[PDB]
Amino acid sequence: EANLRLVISIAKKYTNRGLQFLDLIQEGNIGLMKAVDKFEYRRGYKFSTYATWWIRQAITRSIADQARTIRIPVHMIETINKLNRISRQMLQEMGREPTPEELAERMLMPED
Amino acid sequence: LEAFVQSGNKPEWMILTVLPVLPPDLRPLVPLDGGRFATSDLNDLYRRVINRNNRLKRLLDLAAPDIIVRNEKRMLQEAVDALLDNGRRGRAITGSNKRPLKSLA
Amino acid sequence: RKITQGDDLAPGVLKIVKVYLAVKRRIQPGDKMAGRHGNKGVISKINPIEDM
Repeated sequence: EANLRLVISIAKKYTNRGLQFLDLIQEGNIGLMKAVDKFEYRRGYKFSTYATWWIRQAITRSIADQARTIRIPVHMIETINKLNRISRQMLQEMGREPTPEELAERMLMPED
Repeated sequence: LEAFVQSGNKPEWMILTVLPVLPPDLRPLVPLDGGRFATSDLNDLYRRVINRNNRLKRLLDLAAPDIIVRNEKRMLQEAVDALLDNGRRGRAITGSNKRPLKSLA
Repeated sequence: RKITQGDDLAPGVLKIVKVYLAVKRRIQPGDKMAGRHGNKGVISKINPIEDM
């Protein structure tokens, strides 16, 4: 209850058309349960930082592989999104259309 | 009430506790050759309902703050009634090409 | 190398192929004709030069 607002200010970032303007807040409100259970204030650190790690990634996963058509081990989910993040160079440095042939040097790896 | 007596109806059926689910072949779930899937509308509306209801369950299963339960009840009814007749509940459920999703109605 | 150019075809497609057709859609009945002054209608028989 004391943290229900911090769940909005983190979650609402990700609700940006992502799947809906709403639902990620309520999944953050369940990530907050694991956070409240493992709240090691006995290290010294603050619940702001706790939320910035754990509750943020509960908010991320709430529509990463949850609510999709498809779901995989998570390294192989967000790696598809590493490529979309890298494409921000491609679309302006090769800079007319995207080319997997450029992505091969930007990943140092074979396409297949 | 006279029509209920003469036909076999019961008033509990106004306020249900179970959503029946549209058989997949009426919303025909299959893959496509282009590595894409038949994920359309009468499938995705049930994803949103399943997710909201699976939160409402977990919140009761853990006995959470009743705020989060009250909001998820309201969000569940919103998603059930939009799955039934999308738009009519003064709002519609949509996807990235702006459009509403096709309802059961 | 605008011909030997390639393009990605999205994940799910390695290659695409085309053919183009010069369709010689001849004079026939049921096809439609007109003149400039708003006369518009179907070709309703082909008549021998003397059937006229």
